[PDB]
Amino acid sequence: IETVPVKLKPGMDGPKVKQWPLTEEKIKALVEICTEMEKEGKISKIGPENPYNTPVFAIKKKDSTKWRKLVDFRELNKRTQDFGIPHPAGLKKKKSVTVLDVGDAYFSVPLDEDFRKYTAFTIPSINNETPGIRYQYNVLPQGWKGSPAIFQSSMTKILEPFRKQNPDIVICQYMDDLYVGSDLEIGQHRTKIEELRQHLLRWGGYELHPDKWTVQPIVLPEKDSWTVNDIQKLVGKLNWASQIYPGIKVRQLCKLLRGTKALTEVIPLTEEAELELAENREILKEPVHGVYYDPSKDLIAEIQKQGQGQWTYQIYQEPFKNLKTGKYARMRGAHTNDVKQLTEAVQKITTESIVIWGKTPKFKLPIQKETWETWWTEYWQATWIPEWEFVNTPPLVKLWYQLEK
Amino acid sequence: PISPIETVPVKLKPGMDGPKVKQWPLTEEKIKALVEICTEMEKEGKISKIGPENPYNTPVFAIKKKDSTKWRKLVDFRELNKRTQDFWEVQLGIPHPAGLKKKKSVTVLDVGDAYFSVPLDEDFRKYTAFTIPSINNIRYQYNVLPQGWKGSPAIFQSSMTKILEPFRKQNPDIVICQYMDDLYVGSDLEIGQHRTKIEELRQHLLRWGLTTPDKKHQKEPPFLWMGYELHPDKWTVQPIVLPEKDSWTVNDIQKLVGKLNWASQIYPGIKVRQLCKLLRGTKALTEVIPLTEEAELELAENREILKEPVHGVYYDPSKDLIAEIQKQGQGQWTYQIYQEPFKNLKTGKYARMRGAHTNDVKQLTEAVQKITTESIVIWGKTPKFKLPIQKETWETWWTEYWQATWIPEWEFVNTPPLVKLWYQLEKEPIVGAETFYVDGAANRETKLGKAGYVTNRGRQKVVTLTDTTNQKTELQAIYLALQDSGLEVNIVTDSQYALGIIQAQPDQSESELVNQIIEQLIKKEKVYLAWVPAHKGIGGNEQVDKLVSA
Ligand SMILES: Cc1ccnc2c1NC(=O)c1cccnc1N2C1CC1
Repeated sequence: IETVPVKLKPGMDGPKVKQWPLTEEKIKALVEICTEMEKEGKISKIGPENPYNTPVFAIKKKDSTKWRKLVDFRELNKRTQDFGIPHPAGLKKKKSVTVLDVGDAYFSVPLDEDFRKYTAFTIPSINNETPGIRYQYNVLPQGWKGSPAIFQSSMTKILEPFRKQNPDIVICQYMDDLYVGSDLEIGQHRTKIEELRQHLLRWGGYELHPDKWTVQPIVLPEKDSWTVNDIQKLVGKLNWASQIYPGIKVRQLCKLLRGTKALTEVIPLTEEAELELAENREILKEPVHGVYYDPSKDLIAEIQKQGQGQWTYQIYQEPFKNLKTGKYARMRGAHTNDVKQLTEAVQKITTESIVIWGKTPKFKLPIQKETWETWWTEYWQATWIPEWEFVNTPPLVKLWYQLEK
Repeated sequence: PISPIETVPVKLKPGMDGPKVKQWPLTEEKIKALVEICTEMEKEGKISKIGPENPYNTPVFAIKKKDSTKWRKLVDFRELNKRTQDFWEVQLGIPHPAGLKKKKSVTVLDVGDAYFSVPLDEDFRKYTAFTIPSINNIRYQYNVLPQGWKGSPAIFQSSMTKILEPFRKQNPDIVICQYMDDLYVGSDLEIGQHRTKIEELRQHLLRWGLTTPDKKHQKEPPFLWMGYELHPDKWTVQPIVLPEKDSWTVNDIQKLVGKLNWASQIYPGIKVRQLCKLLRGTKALTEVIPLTEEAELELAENREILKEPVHGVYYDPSKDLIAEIQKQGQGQWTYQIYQEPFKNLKTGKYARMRGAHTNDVKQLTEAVQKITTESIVIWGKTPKFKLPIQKETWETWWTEYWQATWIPEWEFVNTPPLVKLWYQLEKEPIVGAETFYVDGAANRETKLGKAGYVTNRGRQKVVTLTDTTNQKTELQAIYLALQDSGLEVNIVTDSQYALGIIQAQPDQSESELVNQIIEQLIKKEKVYLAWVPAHKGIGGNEQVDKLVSA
């Protein structure tokens, strides 16, 4: 077809990211996958006169024992000019949502000749016994931000009928996926979904539950009798927490803590301390007022490892003004390895951010870069790749959220 | 032998123009020569004369190559190279000996001056212009890849991969590996068969103007592979020669420690501690240094190690990969990867500069990881591990550590010393243990501090510190507490760094003081550490805390 010209934000130059080593197993899969798309004329071999590169790798979704090829266009998306695609607020509320992989669509559409160079990628060779194997895209690539863009038109068309005939159903598209939300009981939803697939096929468990993601309150322990320690632990938490709710007060409790007593020593509460506490439990019964999403600012996701397979997180834009927070328990089977648990976690959270703000959060990961670089891909299963940084969990922010109900 | 191959489009960096440097003046014999030589490749069609419509120029030189009292030429493309675009990767990393599968036989074809067999982009040719002056004050340009110009290797590599796609296809049971101007081909055919094919290949390159040295004049095993000696059924560590000498200069020692360090990889046992000591204070790279006797015995013991040559084996895909690790000292590990016991594929060692605060398990963890990576880079796969640590130990540590961590399928090997947890903080206060409320404060500007404690048993201490800092004070508070406590202790502190230790429970640190505490932690039977907000009323933080602030 006639191709739309895509360009780089002014001043920028193509991506020159190095390829990460790949296992034999997945290098094989990529070759197969590529020789094929080559024949199919989707991609073409390139020379060294081209100096750009983007990392590539392979993964397999659940219920799919067929390798799938994934590219890391983050860098390129960062450098690709913007254009404007609309996000609802309805699926946020839907009783259920279903995600759909429509990445395929793109491979029908051609990509502007001059932007192709920028899409160069490389299949490496085990032990470097051979030189790498350079390709470049000729059609819209999956995982690129321009693709859902350029394929906008056609897309809307293809859908309008299902749209118009079902305005009680929400459809949001975020890159390679399509989010479908309806309150219709499962029967109708599932069936109506499959009907939608067909609607698409025609042109060429698993369910989500939006609502139910309610932020949890911070519950405080209760004892029959308290010890010096217990209090100190409690007071420590409250003190820090006051940075969120400034109505929290700790003096009456801190008063009992005057005197050099043993940690195990038991202490009875003064009626004043009793109140101060009861008053605190109240304030904590609800999220801090005044926190409103700001579309113009980056969404941030912090994760703390809690051990025992547990993890806690908080999405926010300004420290202490969380938009959302939550707990996550390890998927059945990851009983021995952290990295697996974390990626799964990362994916679930990114998902919610999408559904909610239609935007991927920037992650702050409690793991050493090297560890993460070496194995995240092994367990990755989403077409998109969020942004991340590696950090050191302050001990306090951890004890706090451990207290979530 | 120019070739009939598609030239690769080449262009100058974003908005720059070709070279324009003056040509040096030359002797009668440095001009005579270059005239001859150039008239040579001129006739060979390699270079073509140019007129005045070319404003560029590169300085041509003339140096009589050693072991031939005949003259040779050299062109200086420094500038041109600065102006030429960049290419992708002329070397994605070197194939390591251990990543090769054995072969019944391996030839190597020097595709030598094939650099000049590949025609250069007609358009670009104009920037390659250079000048042959005359006695008292002749122009040319290249029509083929010039020796020493940025894109040659790259252009020549890809050129090569193309020209090889066909022959490779037909003969898949064959194996070519390329690198530079050296083409390595191996296989598992019978020598006569191998022989035939090599010749077959040869006449293939031979078809694209690509002249190759015949069987009568090519190289033969062993092959010196940068560091290794290569036989098709085994490789060797080409013995290293330590120059025995009279007087030593600083510089010499460095170079020596350099080669020694390189060696420690294959030869663990090698040491350089005392030898390194010889540099402390060194005023000049050439000042001579007296070799301490300790340095003698060491330098000596190292020659003995480097005596025994070391041969290894190749990769056999039909066998599993094993990686075994050993801890040689604190933050020092040795590892050997093999398929059949004692038949080593690769070995190495690591030194971990303690850094902020670590612990052996964490460090063990990082080793695995590093190994895992290079394994993949070589065998496109990762080894099963034999680790000097108990599953119990590992389990206790990781399920609790604050950071995400993991170790691929591994198995405990009882090869002492094992890595263990030197101490573990109590999860809750110890009943029937003294309780030390510690606190430390220091004047930031004057660096004057006090550290101290008071217990629930009525015991107390305090100490004045000169030339100290806050963190130190705080820590010190804690050190004292530990010193004066006994086997079971409870310690409350308002320190931010105490929070550190708690969450990490490090068994090594850069800070001597920390180490001090760590040593003391290890001595204790049961220790429980607690943190409380500073400057709040929390008694303890009010009494020992009150005694140390003014
Ligand atoms: C230096 C080098 C780099 C990569 N591969 C090889 C070689 N050279 C060899 O001599 C060699 C030795 C054993 C197995 N393959 C070998 N060859 C293979 C190509 C025939």
